[PDB]
Amino acid sequence: SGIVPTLQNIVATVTLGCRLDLKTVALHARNAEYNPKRFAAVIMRIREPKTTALIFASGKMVVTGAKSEDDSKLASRKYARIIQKIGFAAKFTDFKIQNIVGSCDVKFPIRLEGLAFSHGTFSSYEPELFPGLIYRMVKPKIVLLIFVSGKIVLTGAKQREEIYQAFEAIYPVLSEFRKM
DNA sequence: AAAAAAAAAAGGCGCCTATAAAAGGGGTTTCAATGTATCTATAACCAGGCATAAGTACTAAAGGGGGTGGGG
Repeated sequence: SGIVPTLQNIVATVTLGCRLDLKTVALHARNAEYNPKRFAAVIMRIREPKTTALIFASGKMVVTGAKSEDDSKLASRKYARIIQKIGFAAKFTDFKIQNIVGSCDVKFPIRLEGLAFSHGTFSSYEPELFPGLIYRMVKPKIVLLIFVSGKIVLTGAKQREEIYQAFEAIYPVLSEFRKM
């Protein structure tokens, strides 16, 4: 294909192994918002790497927004370090990436309804609901959002390799339905 | 002809849909079986009204004997 999808977002979970007083975290950490009435967790953001963590009373958290596996682990470590610095027996445990999202640009337009009619068992296209075509790939198990513009969204991957393999697999069919 | 107010219309801003994966708590809202006062059909209750059977007293009858008084 000659193109390599760009990783745009990585979601990871981390068990800090120790109960937390969310009310206290929200009070001593900067850039933290806590509104239990709507979500039972403290939302905290940091600038390097630019990410957002969801911290729970159970001591477990979700780190989002990271653009690489390293930034994800690194950011996760900083959040844990803050929880500690606040006064908890937090530890960096069970780090695990749960989802990777990537995007592409094949540069050419795509006749989506032709692609949907051709691959009916994998794609759901109804512009009324959503402008992009939803392609549910089997191997690897990656969901793609194909747009008329040639823009491609790939998600559902746990290894960055799946995004790459998903894109290579779809390129031929994308090319086949190129508007030209 | 002119100024004036009222109206429709535009452009811009913001947020929504479908995509994605994954760690603990507390909220309101709807629905479960199990019961008072009142309902239903039943069962059972009194007093009042008409017909049949049992007991009543009543009048009803006929049959005779005995004793006393009067007459011959």
